[PDB]
Amino acid sequence: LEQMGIAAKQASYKLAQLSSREKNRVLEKIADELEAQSEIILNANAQDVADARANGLSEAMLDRLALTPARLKGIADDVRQVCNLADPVGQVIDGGVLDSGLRLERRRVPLGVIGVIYEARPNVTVDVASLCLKTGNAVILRGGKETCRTNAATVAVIQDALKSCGLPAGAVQAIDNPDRALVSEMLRMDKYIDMLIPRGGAGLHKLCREQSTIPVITGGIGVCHIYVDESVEIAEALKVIVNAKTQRPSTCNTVETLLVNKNIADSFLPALSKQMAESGVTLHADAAALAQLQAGPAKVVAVKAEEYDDEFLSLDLNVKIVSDLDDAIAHIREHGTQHSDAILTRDMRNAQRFVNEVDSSAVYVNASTRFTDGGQFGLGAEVAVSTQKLHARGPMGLEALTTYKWIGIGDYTIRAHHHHHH
Amino acid sequence: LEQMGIAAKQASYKLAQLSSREKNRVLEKIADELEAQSEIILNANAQDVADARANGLSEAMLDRLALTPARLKGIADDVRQVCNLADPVGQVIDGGVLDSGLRLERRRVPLGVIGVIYEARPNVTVDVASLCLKTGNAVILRGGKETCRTNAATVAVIQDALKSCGLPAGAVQAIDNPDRALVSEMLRMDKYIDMLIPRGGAGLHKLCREQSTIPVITGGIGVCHIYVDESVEIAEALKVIVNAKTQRPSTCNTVETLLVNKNIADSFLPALSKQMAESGVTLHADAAALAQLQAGPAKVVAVKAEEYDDEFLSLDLNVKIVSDLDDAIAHIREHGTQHSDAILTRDMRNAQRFVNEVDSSAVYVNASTRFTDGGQFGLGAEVAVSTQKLHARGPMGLEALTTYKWIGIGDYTIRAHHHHHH
Amino acid sequence: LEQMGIAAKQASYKLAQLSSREKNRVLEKIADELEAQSEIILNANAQDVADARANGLSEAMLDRLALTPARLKGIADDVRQVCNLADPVGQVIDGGVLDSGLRLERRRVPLGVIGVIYEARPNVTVDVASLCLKTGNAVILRGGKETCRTNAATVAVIQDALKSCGLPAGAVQAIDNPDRALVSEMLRMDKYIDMLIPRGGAGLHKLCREQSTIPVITGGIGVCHIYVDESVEIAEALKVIVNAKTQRPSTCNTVETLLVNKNIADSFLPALSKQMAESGVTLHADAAALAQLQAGPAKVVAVKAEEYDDEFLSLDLNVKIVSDLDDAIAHIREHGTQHSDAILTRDMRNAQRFVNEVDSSAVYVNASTRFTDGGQFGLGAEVAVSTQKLHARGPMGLEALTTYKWIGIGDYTIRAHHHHHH
Amino acid sequence: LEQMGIAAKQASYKLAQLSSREKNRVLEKIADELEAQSEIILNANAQDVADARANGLSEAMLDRLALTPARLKGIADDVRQVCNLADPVGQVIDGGVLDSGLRLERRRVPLGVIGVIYEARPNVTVDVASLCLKTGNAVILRGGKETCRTNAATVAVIQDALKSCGLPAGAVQAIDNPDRALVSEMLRMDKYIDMLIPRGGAGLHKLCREQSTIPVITGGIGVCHIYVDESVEIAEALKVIVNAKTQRPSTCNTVETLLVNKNIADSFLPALSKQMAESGVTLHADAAALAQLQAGPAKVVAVKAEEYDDEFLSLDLNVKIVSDLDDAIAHIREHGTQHSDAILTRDMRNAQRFVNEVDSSAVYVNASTRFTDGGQFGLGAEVAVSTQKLHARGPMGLEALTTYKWIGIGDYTIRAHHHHHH
Ligand SMILES: NC(=O)c1ccc[n+]([C@@H]2O[C@H](COP(=O)([O-])OP(=O)(O)OC[C@H]3O[C@@H](n4cnc5c(N)ncnc54)[C@H](OP(=O)(O)O)[C@@H]3O)[C@@H](O)[C@H]2O)c1
Ligand SMILES: NC(=O)c1ccc[n+]([C@@H]2O[C@H](COP(=O)([O-])OP(=O)(O)OC[C@H]3O[C@@H](n4cnc5c(N)ncnc54)[C@H](OP(=O)(O)O)[C@@H]3O)[C@@H](O)[C@H]2O)c1
Ligand SMILES: NC(=O)c1ccc[n+]([C@@H]2O[C@H](COP(=O)([O-])OP(=O)(O)OC[C@H]3O[C@@H](n4cnc5c(N)ncnc54)[C@H](OP(=O)(O)O)[C@@H]3O)[C@@H](O)[C@H]2O)c1
Ligand SMILES: NC(=O)c1ccc[n+]([C@@H]2O[C@H](COP(=O)([O-])OP(=O)(O)OC[C@H]3O[C@@H](n4cnc5c(N)ncnc54)[C@H](OP(=O)(O)O)[C@@H]3O)[C@@H](O)[C@H]2O)c1
Repeated sequence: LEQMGIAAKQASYKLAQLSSREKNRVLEKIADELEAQSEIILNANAQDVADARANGLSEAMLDRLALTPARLKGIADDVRQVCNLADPVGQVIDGGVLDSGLRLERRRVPLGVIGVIYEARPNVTVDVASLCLKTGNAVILRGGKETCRTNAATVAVIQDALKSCGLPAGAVQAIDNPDRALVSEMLRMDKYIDMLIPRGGAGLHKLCREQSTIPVITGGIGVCHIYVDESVEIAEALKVIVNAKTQRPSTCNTVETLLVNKNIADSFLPALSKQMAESGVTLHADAAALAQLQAGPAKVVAVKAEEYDDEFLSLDLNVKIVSDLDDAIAHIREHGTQHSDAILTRDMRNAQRFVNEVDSSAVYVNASTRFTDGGQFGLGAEVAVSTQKLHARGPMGLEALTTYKWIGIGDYTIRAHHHHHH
Repeated sequence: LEQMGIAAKQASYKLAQLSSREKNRVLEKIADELEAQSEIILNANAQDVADARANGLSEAMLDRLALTPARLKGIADDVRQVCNLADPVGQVIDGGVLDSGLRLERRRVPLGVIGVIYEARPNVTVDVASLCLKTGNAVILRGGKETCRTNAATVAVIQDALKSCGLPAGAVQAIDNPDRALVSEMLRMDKYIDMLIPRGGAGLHKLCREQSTIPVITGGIGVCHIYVDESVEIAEALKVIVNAKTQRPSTCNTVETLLVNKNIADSFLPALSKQMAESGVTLHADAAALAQLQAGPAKVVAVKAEEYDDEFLSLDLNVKIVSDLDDAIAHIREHGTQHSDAILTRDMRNAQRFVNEVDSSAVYVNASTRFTDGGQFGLGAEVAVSTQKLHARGPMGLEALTTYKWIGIGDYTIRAHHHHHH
Repeated sequence: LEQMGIAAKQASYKLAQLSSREKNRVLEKIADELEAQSEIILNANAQDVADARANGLSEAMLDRLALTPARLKGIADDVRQVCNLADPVGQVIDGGVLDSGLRLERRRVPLGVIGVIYEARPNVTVDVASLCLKTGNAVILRGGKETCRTNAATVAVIQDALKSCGLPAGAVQAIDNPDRALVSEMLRMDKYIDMLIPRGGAGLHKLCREQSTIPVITGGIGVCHIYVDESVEIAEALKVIVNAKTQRPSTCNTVETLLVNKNIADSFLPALSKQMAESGVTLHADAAALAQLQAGPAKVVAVKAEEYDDEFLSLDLNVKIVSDLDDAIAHIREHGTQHSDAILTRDMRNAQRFVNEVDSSAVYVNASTRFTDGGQFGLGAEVAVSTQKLHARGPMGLEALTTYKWIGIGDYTIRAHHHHHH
Repeated sequence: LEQMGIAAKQASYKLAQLSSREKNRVLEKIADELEAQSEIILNANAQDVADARANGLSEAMLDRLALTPARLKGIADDVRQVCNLADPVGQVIDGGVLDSGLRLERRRVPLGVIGVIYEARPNVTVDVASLCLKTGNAVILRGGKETCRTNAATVAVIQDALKSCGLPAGAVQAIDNPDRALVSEMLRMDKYIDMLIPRGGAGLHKLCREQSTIPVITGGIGVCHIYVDESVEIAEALKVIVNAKTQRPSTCNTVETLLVNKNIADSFLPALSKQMAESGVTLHADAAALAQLQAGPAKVVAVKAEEYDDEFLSLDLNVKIVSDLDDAIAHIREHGTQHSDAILTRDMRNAQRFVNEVDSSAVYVNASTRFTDGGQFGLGAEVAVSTQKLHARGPMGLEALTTYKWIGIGDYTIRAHHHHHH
């Protein structure tokens, strides 16, 4: 896999100097070719989905894997949107004049070579390739075996467009072998890859962090908690909860726990059960709320200790009764994965305290937790949602793949031994 | 060492909720006590220098270890300057209104618990503690054995000033034992330390990166190249080179390799030798420049292949003759540590090309390479000079120790299933 | 007065090129000399206050005119705080690379010659001179006839410091004649003064705007309205109102009208009357609130139609009963002078609506209207509060006195006849 | 005209609260309808151009008045580019937490009502209307006699789209009376119009600045000077000058004076004459430079003392021999209108000095003065080029029509009488 690193590193230097016009031309050709060859991508995706059904995969899993003509048009529109954004490379962050006469400034520069290991999803390949081309980084892709056909078809189109536009062929490359030894080999190619983006569950992150010598920005799993305060409107809160849970349960920003204040549990729980029975979602309630939720039409079962720390990725929910805001904050800190947390309330003080005392990557007040997306946050698209602290956090835009560089200009200036200041 | 992380984590939560008033009060008390206890630090540092000098330590190492009273006043002034900087915690990076009606914004928040492993220098302890206190991070310190007395004396005052203000004791703590097993133990405390800052040579960085489970911002070694173009003024270039080399040769942002254009070598080299003979710097010259430098009064010897990738940390310099700008750029890319690089020229095109094609953390045009400092760059102080590309780069200041958080406010807003855009 | 403008214009060109070190030296010397010569300023101010009191000046007016050693130390501290701020001249606002290869950026530059006509206050002279020196603008001062001795002494001190530091003597100059013919003469010197800052009442603003040929940033009069919602805590709202009204009633950011919701008035008014009787403030209640406030210990009188549109500048307040939030917003739009408006409430929706729908220079939620100050808002000091919409708004700091300038660099770039875009 | 202001003021309040979705819908519908009704606009423009030639209009003026189908497609593309820009309304400029505990921030808000008095050009109406709709301001338009038909046709389409989208009909309105009494009447409507943007020559600006009570952002006239240094490449400088002069000489950002260094004059003038004769531009040379230019094929005539202070708006140029850089800077300051100035040189020191010492809306180094455009500078479109210093400067984009507003939120915070600081 050494030649992979050689090809990526050599292509990165050429890419870093390309003007925005060439990158925009490549992106526009990519979108046009994507829309042109819909019949082959759709056929390959449908065949792969049918093959996946033969292995008894979950319905939500197939829905994530499935690609419709509407989804193809949506990803083409996202490519055009990222083409329409301003190029972050070359932008000036800040500047000034020092007391010694030196003109200082910071300019954004491309990262270099980016290696991404991502889950079985077709659109993520296109999104990553488009973002890396627009920013000016050489990317190396490696996805799950489930999306082998769609990825093999889309990378061919991307490479053909790259050849057509005259850009070096090593800019965007992928690995087709589903072997996991190649992943371990890639994890050790530190001299080529500058930063690695793994998207997956706990096992992939454990294996990567165990045998990594490259900077890693973990996508991380998501356990999103929603806290219902004592003073809140039942009708509005139920709609927000339904939107956060039912719509696309297979994602990561879906709510997994529902912390309910003990003062409002008298009337909120019976209405929640009635709504959830229509929604058809099993409630893994706590012992305290078991008595209240037993009479509800929605089916309810006792919760286990380990159930709080993992995602259901289906129509399931955890119901816990807390004493006050401090208890909910402590529980969120203890069991949360720092992905997304929202509070539904009518009190200003409680909202401010929750915003201040919660360290999740995104905090919402009277809003759904499904807003944690690259497109929803105003950015063109996202490669992953960062749950770590270094470099980017939350959704990743064009800025997340760029670093700055100090530039100084002077008239043969020399640093003085004694730096006086006022 | 588990209690170390427990105390640091417990103190970080309380620290992140403080206001600028208490932090500024503690910083001002720190500066006042530093100026009010000059004799203790002075005598401890003098005793440590006397003990270390008896072990054959290099003169520049003693100069780095020495603490002139003027230097103590300088570090007190730097602390007071930090006290005068605007608090970066709570600042809003950007914001806006989304299409769905959500009000979005990003706010700076403290990183958490910061572990540092620095070289034997007395002022770094004070600078790191002051910056971490101002930002709001709990810091764990571990320095070299050469600075045991001075570091103990300083940390005593720093810990004592915490009690006088009511802040928790676990805010600033250090490890006194120079045992290297404790360093390996700290490297594995991932659940408490959020980010590690190692400052040192190649061996320490290799050891850390080999057994690191914590995000690491490497200080990195410094090999700084200075390029001399065909069209340049000899008198000013000589002064710039002398300022870059002679002044404090024991630092890291000191030029180590001199790249001289072949067209200007015949006139530049004889003057360079005459100027450098006064400074006493031994010129490790290439074979091509050996003939020109032999006649010069300055001491000149042949250079070895491995000598190009190490810091002399003394009054030494490497002289190499290159063909044109492309050769110098290739050599800088091949043998550079991406720390600092400067070009001396009178051609606009060459200057722009050098700024564009060089990926060092700092690039200067007609200026010294000694400007890569926290104080010089406009920041209050620096913890280290980052050479990597993730998170911060170049000098690291108040902003480099803070991360951001998305906050969204709505009125029971729910994400639409299909999102149109224009 | 032509020589006045000639000297100011000549001094501005030299000032714009000065470095931050020289400006900081001048500011530090000014502060040191101001502290050294405290007795002369104190004696002159005391004599002027005694002379003014012989003319039956108001107690609040005298307090505004009066200066104490604590106030002198405060203005010295504000001068030093200005000296400690970063120089805004030469800073880069934003930059980038265009599609045609042109490197574009914006750099802050000084405005030029600034003329200011201000009320009889002693500290405004010092603040204006310090800000103009720090930014790099030549200033012309013309104060009220009341503050003659103090302004003359301060101007003499500042001119002596300017002479000592070697800066041109035309940088800071003032007109001592209280004749208003010269004021009309100054309004027509368009070829020298670049921007005018009048501070005063309606008469001065009308006179200036009637005969102005120079850009004007009107200070404007201040009619600040406070709205009390139906759901609010009485104890906290009463303290906020007391702080907003009683403390320094002679300013401009003091509440003059109290809009009370009709649903809460029955309980709010009796407590407000009890508090205001202790505060000793006459209530100019409306007809609707007259019945409720008649039984209150606080003195209450009927209000007049014209009383809503002017400042009392004393211990007086207007009480009006409104139906709902829309009525209060309409009244604020009709009678407000767009200076400062605050709402006290416990409802999130009402707070957001009030923030969105009120076009004032500053809007507060559950806070006093006395925060509209340069020092409070995080800036060093303020020259005036701008109630207009052009250029700066609200408090005017260092960045309010600076303009930007586009700078482009290219390699003999030429604009293409047809500009394609993507 | 009172109903005009009444309708504009009523529409402004409703427009300020509109979300970006509705504004984008209106802009997209406007662009689509402009594309659909190309034939009517083309016919009206052709008829107006033919009628203008009956009055002997200048060829450059005719070209400016002429609207080819390609120009119509271009303005539709500019509208669609505006529709793709981020909405500046609601954006946060900066923020933070104060010492007293108040969360401050600044949010952009629409200016209000904007009155535009522009020249005879058909594409300006579309751009002004699109920008005012995108920002959220109500606009009042007043063109010239030569564009009485095309502007009416465009306004009909814009009003039809406004009616279709359901927005208030008073948002965009115009006056179709060439009577100049109405202009003077509009200049005095201070209670409705918040800011006026006049575009024209000296007479219109004198008339507006003589009788007006509204803030004015003057477009001004353009006298762009180009300085040729001693050391410069002849061919590249000649190409840059040809691009700046020949291409569209009817604009404002076109060079009208050539400042040539005396040292390079002998080797530069004959080549300039040879190129200039091919260009066909007449050279209004100075007496000193007349001897060299009297032999070249290009037509040369003596220059008068008043031609230096006005635009030729045709194929004419001024040639003057300066002593050095200081003389050129003095001449530029004396006779320049602060619109655009460029320097062609190969010396870094001279370039930096020229950038620092020259005050203009835009300064270029080795570039063309034809880049001073809204589209070229990265903005979607421009309403005018501001040569003044208040509010915006240079090209005026989307953010130029917006102002900010301080917002503060606290928990019943009250200002303290004594404000401590560190
Ligand atoms: N934080 C984010 O931004 C984000 C985004 C998307 C998804 N997610 C998370 O993704 C999870 C579900 O993903 P999924 O359905 O694709 O299942 P998964 O098991 O999390 O997927 C793991 C991914 O890595 C590969 N992989 C798995 N085990 C591996 C190993 N031992 N060595 C190397 N590679 C390995 C998988 O392909 P192979 O099995 O063929 O090797 C797949 O590409 C959820 O927990 C969700 O929260 C997070
Ligand atoms: N990039 C930057 O910002 C920056 C800043 C300052 C200095 N530097 C670099 O510092 C270098 C010189 O530093 P120095 O004179 O102090 O020598 P050094 O050998 O680089 O210092 C290593 C530091 O780590 C410790 N250390 C050494 N070996 C270790 C090991 N195996 N395991 C754990 N800890 C270990 C040392 O104390 P013990 O030996 O007692 O363990 C000392 O504190 C230069 O190369 C310079 O460029 C870089
Ligand atoms: N918006 C702000 O930032 C701000 C700041 C401070 C004060 N203010 C306002 O200041 C007002 C009170 O100021 P004040 O007590 O000094 O009374 P004032 O009558 O408003 O003061 C007018 C100022 O201009 C001068 N002046 C008055 N009439 C003039 C005329 N016809 N032609 C030329 N100059 C004239 C005055 O000195 P002479 O009378 O000797 O000419 C004085 O300097 C309040 O309404 C307050 O809101 C506003
Ligand atoms: N700085 C900029 O951004 C900018 C942009 C475009 C153009 N310009 C300048 O525009 C000038 C040429 O413009 P132009 O060819 O249209 O000629 P002009 O005479 O400058 O045009 C004056 C404009 O105002 C009107 N006007 C003229 N005299 C007036 C008066 N006494 N009262 C009221 N309105 C009056 C004209 O229409 P009526 O004559 O029918 O009244 C026309 O709309 C050049 O100097 C150029 O530099 C500057």
